[PDB]
Amino acid sequence: QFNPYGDNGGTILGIAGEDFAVLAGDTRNITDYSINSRYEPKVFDCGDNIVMSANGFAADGDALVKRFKNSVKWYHFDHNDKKLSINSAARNIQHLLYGKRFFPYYVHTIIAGLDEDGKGAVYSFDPVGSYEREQCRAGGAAASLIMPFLDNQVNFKNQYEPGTNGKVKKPLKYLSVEEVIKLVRDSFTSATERHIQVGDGLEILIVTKDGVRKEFYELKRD
Amino acid sequence: TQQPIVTGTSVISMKYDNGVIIAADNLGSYGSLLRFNGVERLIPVGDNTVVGISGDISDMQHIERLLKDLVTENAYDNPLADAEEALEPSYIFEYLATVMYQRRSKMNPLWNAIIVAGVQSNGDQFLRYVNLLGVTYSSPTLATGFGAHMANPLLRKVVDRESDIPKTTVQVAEEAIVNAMRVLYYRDARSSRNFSLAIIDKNTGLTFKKNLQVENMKWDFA
Amino acid sequence: GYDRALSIFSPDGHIFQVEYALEAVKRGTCAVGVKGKNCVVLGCERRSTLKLQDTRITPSKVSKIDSHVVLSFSGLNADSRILIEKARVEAQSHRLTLEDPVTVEYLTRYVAGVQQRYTQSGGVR
Amino acid sequence: SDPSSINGGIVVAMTGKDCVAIACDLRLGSQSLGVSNKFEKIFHYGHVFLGITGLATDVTTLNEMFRYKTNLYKLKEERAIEPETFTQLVSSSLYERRFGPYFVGPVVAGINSKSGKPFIAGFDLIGCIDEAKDFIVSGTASDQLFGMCESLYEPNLEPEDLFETISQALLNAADRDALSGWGAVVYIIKKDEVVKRYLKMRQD
Amino acid sequence: TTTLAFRFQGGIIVAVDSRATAGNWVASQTVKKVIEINPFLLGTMAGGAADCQFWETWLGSQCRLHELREKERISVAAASKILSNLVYQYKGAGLSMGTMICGYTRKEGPTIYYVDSDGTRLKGDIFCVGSGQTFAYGVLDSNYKWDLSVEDALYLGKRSILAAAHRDAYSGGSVNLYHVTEDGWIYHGNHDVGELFWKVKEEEGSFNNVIG
Amino acid sequence: TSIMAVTFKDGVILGADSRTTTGAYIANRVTDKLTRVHDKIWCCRSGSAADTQAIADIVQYHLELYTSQYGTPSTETAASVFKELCYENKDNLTAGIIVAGYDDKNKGEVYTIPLGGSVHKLPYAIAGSGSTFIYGYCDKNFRENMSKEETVDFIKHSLSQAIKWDGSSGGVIRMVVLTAAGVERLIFYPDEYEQL
Amino acid sequence: TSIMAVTFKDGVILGADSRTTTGAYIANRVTDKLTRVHDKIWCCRSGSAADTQAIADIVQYHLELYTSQYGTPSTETAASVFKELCYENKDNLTAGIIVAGYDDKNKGEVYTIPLGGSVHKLPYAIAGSGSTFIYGYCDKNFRENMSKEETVDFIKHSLSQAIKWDGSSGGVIRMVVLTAAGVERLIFYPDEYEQL
Amino acid sequence: TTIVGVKFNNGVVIAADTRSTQGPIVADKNCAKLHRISPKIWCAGAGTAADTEAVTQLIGSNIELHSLYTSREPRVVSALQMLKQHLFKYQGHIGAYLIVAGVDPTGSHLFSIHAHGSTDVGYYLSLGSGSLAAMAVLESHWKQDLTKEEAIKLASDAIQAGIWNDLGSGSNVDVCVMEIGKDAEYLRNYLTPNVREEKQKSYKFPRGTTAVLKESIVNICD
Amino acid sequence: MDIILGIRVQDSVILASSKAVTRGISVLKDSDDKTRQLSPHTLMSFAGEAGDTVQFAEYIQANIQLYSIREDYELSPQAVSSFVRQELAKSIRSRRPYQVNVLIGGYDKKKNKPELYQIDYLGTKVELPYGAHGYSGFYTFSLLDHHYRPDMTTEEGLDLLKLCVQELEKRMPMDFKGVIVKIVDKDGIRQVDDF
Amino acid sequence: MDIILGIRVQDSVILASSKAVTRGISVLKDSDDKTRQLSPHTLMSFAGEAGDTVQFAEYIQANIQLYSIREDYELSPQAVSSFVRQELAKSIRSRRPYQVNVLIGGYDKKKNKPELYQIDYLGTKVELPYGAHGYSGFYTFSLLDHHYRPDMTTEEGLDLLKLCVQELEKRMPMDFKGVIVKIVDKDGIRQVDDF
Ligand SMILES: [Mg+2]
Ligand SMILES: [Mg+2]
Ligand SMILES: [Mg+2]
Repeated sequence: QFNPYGDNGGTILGIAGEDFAVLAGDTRNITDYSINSRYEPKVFDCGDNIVMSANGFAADGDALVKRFKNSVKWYHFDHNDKKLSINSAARNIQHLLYGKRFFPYYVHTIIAGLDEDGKGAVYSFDPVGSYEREQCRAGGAAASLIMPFLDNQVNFKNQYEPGTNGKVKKPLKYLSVEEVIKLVRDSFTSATERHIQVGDGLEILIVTKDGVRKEFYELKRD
Repeated sequence: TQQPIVTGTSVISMKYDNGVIIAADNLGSYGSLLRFNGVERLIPVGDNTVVGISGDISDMQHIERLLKDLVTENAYDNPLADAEEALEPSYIFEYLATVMYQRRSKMNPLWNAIIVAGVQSNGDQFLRYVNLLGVTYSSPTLATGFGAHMANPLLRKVVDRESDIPKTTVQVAEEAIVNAMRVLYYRDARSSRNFSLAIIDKNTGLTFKKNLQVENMKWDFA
Repeated sequence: GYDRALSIFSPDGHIFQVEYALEAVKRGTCAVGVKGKNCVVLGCERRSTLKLQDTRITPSKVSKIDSHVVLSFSGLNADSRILIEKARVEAQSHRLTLEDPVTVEYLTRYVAGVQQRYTQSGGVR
Repeated sequence: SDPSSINGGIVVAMTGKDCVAIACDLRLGSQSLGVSNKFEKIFHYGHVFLGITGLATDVTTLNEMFRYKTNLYKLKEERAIEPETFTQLVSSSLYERRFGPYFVGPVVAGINSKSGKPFIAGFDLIGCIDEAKDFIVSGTASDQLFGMCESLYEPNLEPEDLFETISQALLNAADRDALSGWGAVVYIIKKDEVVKRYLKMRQD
Repeated sequence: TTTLAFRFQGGIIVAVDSRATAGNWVASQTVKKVIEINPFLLGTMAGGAADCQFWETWLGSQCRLHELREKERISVAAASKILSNLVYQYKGAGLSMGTMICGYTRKEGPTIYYVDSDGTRLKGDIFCVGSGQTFAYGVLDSNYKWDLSVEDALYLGKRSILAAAHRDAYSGGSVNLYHVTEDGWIYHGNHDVGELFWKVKEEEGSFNNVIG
Repeated sequence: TSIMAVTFKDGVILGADSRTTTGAYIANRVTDKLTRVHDKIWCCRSGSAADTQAIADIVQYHLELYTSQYGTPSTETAASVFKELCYENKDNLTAGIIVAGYDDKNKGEVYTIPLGGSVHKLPYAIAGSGSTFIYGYCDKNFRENMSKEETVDFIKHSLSQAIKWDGSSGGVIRMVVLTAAGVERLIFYPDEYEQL
Repeated sequence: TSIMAVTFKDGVILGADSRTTTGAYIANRVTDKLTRVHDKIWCCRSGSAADTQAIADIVQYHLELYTSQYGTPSTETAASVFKELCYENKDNLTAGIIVAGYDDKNKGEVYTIPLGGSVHKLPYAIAGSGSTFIYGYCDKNFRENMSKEETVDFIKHSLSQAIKWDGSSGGVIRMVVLTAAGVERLIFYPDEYEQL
Repeated sequence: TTIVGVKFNNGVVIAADTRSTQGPIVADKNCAKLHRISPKIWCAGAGTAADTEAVTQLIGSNIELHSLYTSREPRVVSALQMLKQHLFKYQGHIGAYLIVAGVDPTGSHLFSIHAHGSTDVGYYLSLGSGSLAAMAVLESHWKQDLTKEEAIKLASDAIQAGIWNDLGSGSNVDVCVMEIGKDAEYLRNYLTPNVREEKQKSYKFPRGTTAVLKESIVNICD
Repeated sequence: MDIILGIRVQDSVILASSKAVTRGISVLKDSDDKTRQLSPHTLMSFAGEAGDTVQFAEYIQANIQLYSIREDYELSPQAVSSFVRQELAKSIRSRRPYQVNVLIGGYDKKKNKPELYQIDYLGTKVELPYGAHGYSGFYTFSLLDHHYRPDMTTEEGLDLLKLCVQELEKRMPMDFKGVIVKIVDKDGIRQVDDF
Repeated sequence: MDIILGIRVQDSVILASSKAVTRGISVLKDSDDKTRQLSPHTLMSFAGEAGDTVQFAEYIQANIQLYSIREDYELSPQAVSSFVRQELAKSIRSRRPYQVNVLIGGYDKKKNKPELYQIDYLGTKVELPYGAHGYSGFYTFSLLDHHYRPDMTTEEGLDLLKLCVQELEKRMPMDFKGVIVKIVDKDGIRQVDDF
């Protein structure tokens, strides 16, 4: 019997700062135990300072990104070139996903950008459209490896002030873009070591008020 | 929901400095029965694109008719049909990719794996894959079925990343392809000795080679 | 399906079919409504060119839409049955979804909306 | 009805400079219902420490079995079993039940008393030995533990520093798993002193 | 999930956890499971995250359309029935929802309706919904009186979620509190279980099963 | 079934056995599996009797309507109509059809259409359950531009072997000769072909 | 597999391809499917590689122990031992074996043993997935009392066709000649047999 | 796993990768797949890891006892016979797939064994999930009359093919060379092309970061 | 849902219906009224699939109330029961059938007679002196076969009903949290508050 | 079977066990004692598969009584619990396993301490201040997490137990016909007759 779904592997990661946000993802694409491409990007600039990735089944992922990019285009046409805010983009993507509730897009969606106060924003979705804003999110094959590391290093979970008898928590603070990129690179090298579907290359898209910048780094190819 | 009847095996391909090479054997299998031997599985579209197809042959012949019709339709009311508004490899691919994903989404797929090889108008090499699931990807080397497991490793020794493409000549590239075809004849139980090979060069254009044979084989060693 | 636009504007900006429908109302028997401090009374004329009538079975001029709202009318009798039926169905539908009987304003707003729809739909008067 | 995820739990082991650490959570549940918050998963036979995750009845049974076997070993050999030797005994005992196995994920940790070398090892339910310089992980939050250890770990950590690393590895891994947590225990092991610490962690 | 809402002398208390799971994987610890439909209406979410989230915000749009059309805030009964009639149309299709529509109106007073994805609609004073509902019931039922003070009722609701967060593996994160009066709903803070458990244990003397 | 069609110097000949089956019971031992879709375009039928009959009936209707408007259809055209029906209804059909016809421009032509609905133009074609047993024989014995008598012997010998080994094949060997001269029907009985 | 054994004037010749399969992947392209169970008693193996190997090993052990006590066993005796193993363990085996040997009294003999474990003595035998495609050819071309060169050509041509159509067959054609003169091993490569 | 075996002038060489997986997770990044049956007979094993280890140890134990009983150096065909009869008896339930190689008084030998009980013979062989990537290289570069240094190069190249192209294989290359008249030479981590790059940050915590409830000295003495 | 009973006596029809609403391992409510008044002298109790029950009951209620307003007249119990049967008879061959079983108790004012109808989800109608749906019948029918007389008073009917509830509370596996009892007679529908 | 509870307080262990035995749609008995005295200061309650429960309980009882006679000595609660665990741990890999869950309440006379052990059919043993088997735990554990203190008296323990039974009688779907309560302390085992 024909199975309409497949698994193209890979993993993605989004972190938000005070005046910026990053959305990273490896460039490896796979089926079963074979590599299809060592460089097939899956993090995209969708316009209006919104970056998006839909990781899982690449055909559904590309279809969704394609539809959302198109949604941004028509939002301009219908509402006098108004900028699509990140919160509005999130709600729109929920309807795109839930529209196929009974034949879902087999993907884990993350978008990043800046909110209407200029502060960094990351939104994450389940396959059928459930969404939530967070400081931090990993998605895809190695999400279960990376996410707990992020809880510990971004949100300082389980870390107490030394000498306070485990009474005073380590205070929350925003991280610099230099510090965030260090965490991204370490997260992906760690994931590459312990997950077979993750490797080849890392592409990070950084979003500030000045626009979208790219950075590329080699990853292990085994 | 389908099941494939008459089938074609591996399609293999790679980029070199000035263009792309693609190959596929001339066999139409009927399960274990090697039923048809005069089957051409590389189909040229214009003088700048070759589409290589594996999987169900009835569906291949349908795709042939679609591409044939696309050339006709593009020529309609188009004075630049043989110039600036000629069919690009990228147009032909995106069309097929759309069709493949739509058919999978209607639970009635075209049971194929497809590689579109060509040269764009600006001289750029085009090489991209699409299959019954609508999954798409690109790489310096691409192959389907057994080719993915056996040809890719050999072709990746010649062109392992992007920077290796300018350093690879058509002589070296064709040699690697022809060698890979021999290896597939040794090891794939649904391959034939006879095959076709196509070169699309940005200078010399489309060269289509028919009735090629696997030769210089090693057996003398039982 | 019969499509003809029967209700249309005339050069002076009138919709004659709607205005001629008002003439049918003017022909109908008189109906009056008066509301007091704690009640509403609906009075209706019945023409006396019809003797040998059976008043037990003849359709009454005032109709109950629900147990708390009534509807009287002037004009074409056959037409009024269609409005009354639709109103009675909407009355029960409202009780079903809102779990509360219709307000008199709401029931009126519905009946008026039906009447309006028949002034810019094709194939109907 | 997957035997390895009815009760829940995790174990992790790490090596440092002339020391080893082994840690585990305290939860025992029946699928969604938490039943016990005192269920330790680390045991020791002399100076060799064994942690066991998986089906709790088998955790108990195997502890009782390896206590049985190491007691007879010591009586006959007239010495305490070493980590390298005990690892082989665990492997043999598990493969003996090849087609009717104990649903467990054991982890050996200790210091060889002759050579002074720190030693850790892991096994699948059927006996396959997994030896490692750095760390071994096991349980329902093994994916999480793999991620935490791979990023947090560095070689040649001092006992006090190693405690912080392994504790933070377990705690943050447990909090991303529904079936793990409800308390935690860490064992810091030096050549001739062992310190046991109970960690304060969230109780949900 | 664990969610509850109960009626008492001083109005309605509504309390929920904040955990999201995909099997045994803890997906989130900071989910919002109460939706603020209007200043006098609340909705609780349990079951399929997208199902709940999508259809309850949709419900909010239907309630807004009611007050535009009728020049009057929708009743709790009518609001709950819009949702129940919607899910009944999808009956069999696989929607997964356990919801509670809580609010005050003049004609009804404080009111709570239970609505689920197989079309069940029930008015009541006390309900607990979700995988940890039974754990919440145990604490709530054994301490519930009608004559509870606003201060005591808030705590009991908070304490009942904590109980379930602790015992139910698929509940946790934090507690979100709400109090509904004749004047509307009032938010009473996000309470992380990480700190709340130890604070309650110390001050109350309970949770003796746990290693102190 | 065992069926085949073979091109030669003067045109093309079609061949078939006469056995129809429901399990191991022979429902009809004198079946006619060679069917006329046009004056000089015929087909061999294999697979489901009901499916192949319904297809051939629809094709015959299509070519009759083609002829009324555009004159004699090509053999390629006939094959295309068979393909269109077989390909578009692949989920609900069990039909393996060989199409064979005679033009004066193109002479003899053979198209085979397997289960999936693909088309394959060949010098000769074999199909049906019994064809498996004669792939070796036919490949070794087929020559291009044979005479009428040689082609009749090639088909007779080939189907004789297919019948001998396949239990789903048997009865008489029917043949249909398509040339410029016209249409000739041949029949060959067991007593002749069995002892070849 | 495609395998066969053929008796002739001076004795008997066994033949086989060299392909081993795991799905569509060729695990071994130079396999030796012709196995010695005694000096001048050999077998062709088809079906499961593991099952046929275990059977042939047990038979070789039995005939070695037979020889130690009662001298050279007959070809019939060797076939009986194969049968006994195949028949009694029919539920757990997938093995189609052809047994062939040379006596001086009985000359060349061929026994075929299909899946069920039945025994059939024949002038020649064909077996394996590829055999289906050459039933027609072999029946038409086999003659009794052929010469060595004729029998080699018969097997070479037959297996060539079986290899051509069966995807589960290929590689080299191995043969083993059994006569009074001794045991001769022959090999034939693709470049020769493909263009026959 | 990727494993190979290659024959040469005066002996045989086998090689393997060093990745051990549990699902898509990498359990061991440097496990040893090269096993010793006797001093000069070595095994490479893929499949169920505990089965390959246990079956190699059992036959290795019985081979040692046999060698002592017969006062002879053990033969490869004896290990082959014992392994195959054991694996057949268990009808494939013991998932051991082995390449057996070594030298003995009879000469140098190379065999493979499948879980159900079939043996194979060859000048070059490959087993495991990366066997198709390895075999492609072996079919391309193998020749009759290889030298020692040529065979090591070919073997390790075949393993590298698996490391880079198969997700089931990774990390390092182990090699063992068995030459006639010489001691078998085991080359652990013969190649290490997958060293982890320096991390961006040290995650050493301030002492006191972890909250503690209870301390106590554990008694390990009698 | 679960327990619904009905008894027709000399001058009235008495319906008893369980108060419990259980989902999973939790009794969500213990005061649920499993009945709808279709008209002043006609009452319908119901039990079956969650959602379906109330949706069907209220749908029937709306239709009978619509009829009442249109004709300014109350349909006979027999007529209402036939309408309900046909709706269920349609339903059973739909894409998704109503899985609801009902009892209809009514007082016919034209005949001055109580009437009790039992209808299952298939649309199987029967007029009975006493009725039950689900597992309840397996106890109550034999009990009523013994103790029921056709000339009993409403008080005698209530005592006969107490005897049924007592038996069910003794032998039934589930806690159904008692019953709500309602009487249908010449003066309409009223609820017994102390049962 | 179904409901079995246990609470360990300062000086005693209290076991509560449901009285109902239900088969199909019939409560066959409402006074069933789901417990066996293993030794003078050790009591075991049980719940699970029909037949298996009593067969296992009596088999354990026989073995502990045999031990008592042989050694003229009473095994500690800890020792009895370990013996029972091992029997169930054997059982789970048998051709037909015992599908029985047990609680073991005992007073250790050497330690002068009450002890409560919870063991399931797999052989999963834990010592607890309070325990429950089956669906009961889903209500009682959270209740006891709140109200339980380690220094409570036997009277306080009984009141705490009344609070559990009340909650179960309110929210559980099935009628379990109350409980038989038994106390295990320094003076042995006794039954509370009025609960
Ligand atoms: Mg790799
Ligand atoms: Mg929890
Ligand atoms: Mg026949």
